[PDB]
Amino acid sequence: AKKRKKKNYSTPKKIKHKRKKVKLAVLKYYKVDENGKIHRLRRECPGENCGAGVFMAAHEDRHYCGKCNLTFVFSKPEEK
Amino acid sequence: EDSKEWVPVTKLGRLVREGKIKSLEEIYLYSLPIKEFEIIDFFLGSSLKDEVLKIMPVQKQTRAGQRTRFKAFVAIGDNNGHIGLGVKCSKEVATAIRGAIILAKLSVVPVRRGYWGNKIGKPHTVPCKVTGKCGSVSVRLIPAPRGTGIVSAPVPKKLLTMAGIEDCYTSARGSTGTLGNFAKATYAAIAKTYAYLTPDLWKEMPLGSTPYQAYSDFLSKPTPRLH
RNA sequence: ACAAAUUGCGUCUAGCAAUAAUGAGAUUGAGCAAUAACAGGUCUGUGAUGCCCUUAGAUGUCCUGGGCUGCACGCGCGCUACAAUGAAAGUAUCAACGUGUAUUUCCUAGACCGAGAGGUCCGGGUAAACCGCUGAACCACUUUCAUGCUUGGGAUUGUGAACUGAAACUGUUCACGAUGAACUUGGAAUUCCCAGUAAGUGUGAGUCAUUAACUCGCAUUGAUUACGUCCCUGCCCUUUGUACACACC
RNA sequence: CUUCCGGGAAACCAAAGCUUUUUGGGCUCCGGGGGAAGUAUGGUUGCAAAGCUGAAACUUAAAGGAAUUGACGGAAGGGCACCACCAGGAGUGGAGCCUGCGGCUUAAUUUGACUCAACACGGGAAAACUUACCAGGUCGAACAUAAGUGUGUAAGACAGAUUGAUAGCUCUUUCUCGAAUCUAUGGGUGGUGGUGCAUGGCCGUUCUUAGUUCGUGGAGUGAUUUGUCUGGUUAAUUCCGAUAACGAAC
Repeated sequence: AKKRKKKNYSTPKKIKHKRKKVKLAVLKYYKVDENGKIHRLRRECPGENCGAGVFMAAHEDRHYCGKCNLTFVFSKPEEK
Repeated sequence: EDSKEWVPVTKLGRLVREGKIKSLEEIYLYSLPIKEFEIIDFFLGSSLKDEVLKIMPVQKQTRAGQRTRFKAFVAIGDNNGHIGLGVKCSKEVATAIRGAIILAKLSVVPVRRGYWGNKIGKPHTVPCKVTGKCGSVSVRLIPAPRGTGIVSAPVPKKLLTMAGIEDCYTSARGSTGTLGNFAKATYAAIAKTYAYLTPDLWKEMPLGSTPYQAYSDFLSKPTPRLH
C-alpha cells in the first residue's frame, strides 16, 4: 500500500492464484496383481534419458514425462 | 609538575627566585610594579583559590554579520587579607577562563582588618568607613560587631569571604544587575583600606630600605645564578 | 630584461621615459586564494544522511506502452542569412591540440561497386611509428552571374534512395532530383573587449549504436580605437551625522 | 586654551567641583515612565487670537541619555577594472531556425533552480532503457512463535481462455523434481519518496578588490578601541618614513 500524491486505489483486484490443488493427487493409485506381478499405474517414460521413474501422464492424446512437463509430447512423432 | 620553571622577566622576580625576598609586604612598601604572575604563585598558591563570577557574553558588529565574544568576571584571593579582580575578552571560553584569571594576580591587595568597638583579640572587619565609587556603583562599607555576617548583595559575598572579612553592613545604590561596575568598585572599595590615615599610624617609620640598593650585588652580576 | 638599464633624484627614499641589449625592451596567461559568514545551490551524485513515507496490494522492482519533444503565447542563450570585400566553378595549395580495438568491434588505408548515400574485399594501427608528414577551412586565381527578395538567402513539403540500432512516427541522420517563404542592417534597449586580442574562419575533444547548431581547448586569418577618467550603475577601509536594528527592500 | 592632579553615565565642566565618607554655606520654585495632555472642567484675566492656572477613568514595558561598532545605504575628502563608461568595434533585441523555461494543454505533458550569481543548467544532443512521469502489468524478502505431517505443504509448461507476448501471472485438464515446514507473527529491506528551514560533503557569491586577526601596553567604568597610520609610493596592509607592542600570523 503506497503513498502517492495523485493515484490512490488503482484496483485491478490482483487475482493471481498460487496453486488450486483441485486435482492431481500423488500416486496412491496403484494396483498389484497378487504373487507377484507389479502393475505400474502412470506407466513410465519410454525415453531412455531418464531412469523411468517419472510416472508419465495419463491425459488426452498428448501425454508427457514428469521430469519435464512440456517436453516428451505423446503424439507420437515418427522420425525417418 | 609546574610544568615550567619560572623565568624572571624583570630583576624583581629575579630577586624572589634567588630567595632574597621572603615577604609579600616587601613589594608593598614602595608599591613595586609586579608584572609577572609567577611571584604571586611564588609566595602563595597555598590558600589562593578562585571563583568565577559570570561568563557573560558580548557581541562585535561586523560587515557580515555578527561576531560573538566572551567575557568572564572572576576573583581569586587569599582567605585572610588578599583579593584580586579582573576580566578579559576572548573568542572562546576556555581561552578566557584559563587566561583571564592571570590578571587578578597583578591586582592583589593587602586587606586591612579592623575592630569595631573593642580592642581585644585579632581585629576582624575593617578600619573605618570606606566607600568605593566606580561607575554608578558606590559600595559603602560600614563596620560591624560580631556574629552578623557579611551583608551585601547575593553576588559580592564570594569576594569578601575570600578576602577575609567576617562582619560588615554594606550596600550600594543603583543597578547592581548591571554587574560590570559592581564587582569592580568593591575591588576599588576594599583597596582603599590602606589609603586612610589613622591615628594608630601617627608614629611613622624608619623611613625606608629600597631593596634595589640592598640587593644590588646580585643585580650587578651578569651570571644566571640558580637558587 | 640576470633590473648599477642612461636619464636638470622627487619628503635623500621607486628622478615614467621609451632609450643599453639586439632569443630578451614581461618568454608570460591561468591555477592556487583569507576573515566572518549567507537560511545561495543540492537528501534526484552516492550503500553521506537525521527525521518523516512505505513495504507481498510498491514509491520500490522488472516487462509492455506512452510522455517529457505535446502549442493561439511570453521570453533568453546562440547559430543561417539579409548578397558584390559576393554566390558560383576550378586552381593554387596550409595548421595544430589531439585522436584511435581485447574481452570489446575504435581509428582507418588500399583496391572494388554505387548519382549518391553507402556496400563488398584485403590491410595497418594498442599507436612520434599505421591512419598521416593528419598535406583543415576561409582567402588567394581565371571565370561564370548584372543587383532583379536575385543563380542572394533554403524555412516549408512531397518523394524514393540510404543506414544505425530488435525496433522510428513534431523526426535516426544522410543522399538525389523537385518546392523557394520570411527576411535588404533590425523599435526602446542592451553585450563583451585593448594584441596575436576582438572578430572572421575551421578542426579535435565531450556527451555517442546512430544525433551537434552547444560545450573544452586547438589552429589560421588578422583591425578601428583606449593607453584614460570618477560622470554614471560600481566598488575598497578616512572624517562624518543618524531614529540607523533582520543594516533604506 | 591647557591638563584633574575634582566631578560626573558619558560629550563636556573650572565650576555643573567643594552635594566624599549612607552630608549640611543661605533662601525660593520645581520633576517621579509613557502616551491620556498642556485636552476637558469651572473659576480668573483679554476688545480678540487667546493666558496665568490643570486633573481622571482608560491604555502602555518601555520612550530616551551619551558612547562603541555596520555606511572611503545617492553624505564629505583620496585612490582602482571596458563585471563602469568614453574612443570604438562586432553584435544580439528585428527575420528564419534550434534549445532554456513559463504559460497553455494533456492520462501524464516528471522535476529541481528566480536578480546580479534559474534561465545550451541538473553535461539535460533522451524512440524504449534511463525515467524519478503517466497507463497497463510484475517480483518477494528473513525471525522465534506456528500448524499440515512426507496421503505432497509446492513448483512448473502443453492444452483453450487471458494475454502485449504465452503469463502454469491466473485457469478448464493433466504428470511433476516436492522440505526455505513457502507463518498469520519480530519487523527489518528498498526507494532518483518528503524536507538544503535537520544537515554533512561539495560549490557559488562575498573577491579583476585589498583586507583579516593574536600574546604586551600606556586609551578608557565598559562596549571595544591602539596596533591595521598624516604622507609618499605601490596592482597590493607594497614598502619607505612618522614610527604609540613588536618578534605578530595569514
